[PDB]
Amino acid sequence: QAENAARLGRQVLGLLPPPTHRVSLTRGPEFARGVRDLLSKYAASTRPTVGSLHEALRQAPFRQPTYGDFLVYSQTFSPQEPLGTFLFSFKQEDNGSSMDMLLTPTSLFMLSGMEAAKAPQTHKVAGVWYGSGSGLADFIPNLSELMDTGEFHTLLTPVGPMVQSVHSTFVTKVTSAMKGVGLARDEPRAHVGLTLPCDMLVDLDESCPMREPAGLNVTIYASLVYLRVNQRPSMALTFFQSGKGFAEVVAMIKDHFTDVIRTKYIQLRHELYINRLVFGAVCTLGTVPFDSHPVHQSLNSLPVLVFANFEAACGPWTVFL
Amino acid sequence: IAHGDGRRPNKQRQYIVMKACNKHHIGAEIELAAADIELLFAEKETPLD
Amino acid sequence: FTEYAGAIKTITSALQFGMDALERGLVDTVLAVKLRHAPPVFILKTLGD
Amino acid sequence: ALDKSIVVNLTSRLFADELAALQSKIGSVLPLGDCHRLQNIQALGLGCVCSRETSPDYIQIMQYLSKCTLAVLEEVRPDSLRLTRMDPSDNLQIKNVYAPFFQWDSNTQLAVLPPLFSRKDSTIVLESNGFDIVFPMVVPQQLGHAILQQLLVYHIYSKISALDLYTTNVSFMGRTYRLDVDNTDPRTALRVLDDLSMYLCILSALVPRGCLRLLTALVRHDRHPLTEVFEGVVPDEVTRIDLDQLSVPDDITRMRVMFSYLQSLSSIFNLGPRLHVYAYSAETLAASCWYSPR
Repeated sequence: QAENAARLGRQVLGLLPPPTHRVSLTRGPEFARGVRDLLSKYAASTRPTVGSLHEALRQAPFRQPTYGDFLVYSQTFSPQEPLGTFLFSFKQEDNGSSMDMLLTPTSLFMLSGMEAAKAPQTHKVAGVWYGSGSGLADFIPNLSELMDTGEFHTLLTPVGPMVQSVHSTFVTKVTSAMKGVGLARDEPRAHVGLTLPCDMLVDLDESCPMREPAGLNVTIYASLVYLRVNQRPSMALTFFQSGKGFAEVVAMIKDHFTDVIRTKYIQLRHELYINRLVFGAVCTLGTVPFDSHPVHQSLNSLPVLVFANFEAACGPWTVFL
Repeated sequence: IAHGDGRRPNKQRQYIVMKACNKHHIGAEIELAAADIELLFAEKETPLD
Repeated sequence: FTEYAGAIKTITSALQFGMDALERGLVDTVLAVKLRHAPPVFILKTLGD
Repeated sequence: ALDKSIVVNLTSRLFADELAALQSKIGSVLPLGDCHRLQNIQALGLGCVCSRETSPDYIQIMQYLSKCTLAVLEEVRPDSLRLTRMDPSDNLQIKNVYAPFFQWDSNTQLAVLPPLFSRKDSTIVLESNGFDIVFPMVVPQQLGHAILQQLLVYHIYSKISALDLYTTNVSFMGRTYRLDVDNTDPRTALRVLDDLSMYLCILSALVPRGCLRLLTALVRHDRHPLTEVFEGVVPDEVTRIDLDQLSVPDDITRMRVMFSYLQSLSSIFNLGPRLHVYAYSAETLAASCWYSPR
């Protein structure tokens, strides 16, 4: 039975942070032999083999993300998910000991209440994960007034993708990911990527070409737009995929939402409320490495993109207009 | 091939090709005369049979 | 064991691919050196006389 | 761990003329297009967007500069250029040979700008290969802003003309300089001005009334060192808006929106990728810094 305990002697002492490089001076120049991962040009031969390069593969960078542990009502977080969705932590007031509220982008489409033609795919899918929209509106009574003065983009803190979720009847545990690549729980040695519905994502770089430079980086941006439909305030969340840098995309997002700016601001020739002037916000959901192909999927149908090698790095909310 | 111009390198590439078996069916009829079958199974007991 | 030893086969066949995509680099560039210094017949022939 | 090295193949032996300028700038930052070891020379220059016969537009060139990766030279061999790479976030040596010289120190901040003073000085042409190479300029962040401040003002006052001492001169403590404007395409420098007309007239609608009444109490008698812009006379407009009575909870809703739109003016006055220098040697002209992400 100690052979099972001898396994934890191997794995725990094998998996540690690397210790500090500290060698006493009386030993001499032995410390230069203790520097291996800074060496990055390994010698090759006529016929190289793994036994020639098993030392070369042994140095690897130090990557460990920081997880988030959320305790959620089983009503808000729909019990079946594709295990890689994006999340949000909505926060109003600590009323309970530990109860937390989490919003998938299919769920935030239900609290929005926009027309069907803006997102013609997810409206059927998000209509069967939930009720008619009052199952989630009972928890936030201020959804009329949080849209008027425009405080809703100040109450969302972007979290990242899922990792694990153990589901019970009343209480659902959600294990999320921050800082980067979350380790997959059920499949060993796998990595959970970030999945978006194809309807919500709006690509930005698209050309005939009719040339743009390459890079290492492309940054997914979140967006959230205050608007009015049926003379009732409602929100609209879209995503962006671009590597243009922050100085361009703010001008590019204005060209996407041109009509939404125009149809709203016809109203304020009559009534000019300073609380109404706030329009939208843009966060930074973290970087994606270049030339990774987003792979289409199909779920139930619902087409869902996927991003391998996603890493998360949350940012502030800045008010664009 | 590794190039010296530089356009982008080319990673390792493989292919997995599916094949299958075509089956076939074959038939050819054999007629027998009902008069010829009838005299076969009875016992011969005369020099004519 | 057969997952381990089936993983050491992949990485060698990725790395035998590494050297033998560079031996094509010789046969490319040496042939590319010749063609930079190879004028055609009709230019060089009357200069031969 | 990670390696960083770009060695550039080149199809012709360089002359001793053009090698002497490249030997002069052995520590320098130039952007390039792709992320590989081997690379053609047609990506090394910044001049794929800024050529001679093409009229350059320095906003679009600066817009170009945030996309690309940045690289530092190591050696100049007479056939192959050899460079090292900059990735966020990595500490690295940087050495300023940049010709309109400014002085740095430890704990300073930087930025990368297109050449805005002397193109002929800061670009060398390669007659052997026929393709020219354009070097950007590294600037501390105060003058990194203050040159872009003047160039936005300039395209405002060239359109009204459809003289030069007020529009083309970037001011700084101790020195004045000349911007290089002979051929500028204003159309990418005017879309930035098109968004400035959006933000600035919204900020003229939600103006706090008490902070207008503060200047009516200030600039008439109370003269301060940094209020010499008004020269002692109130503008005619400010007397018109202050007819209403003051109340606190009007301005509480206003000043938060005044606050929230000045968050947006980061996005229109952005520089390139920034460089936070922690240690700078003086007599060696070397430095050390970590490259920031865009």
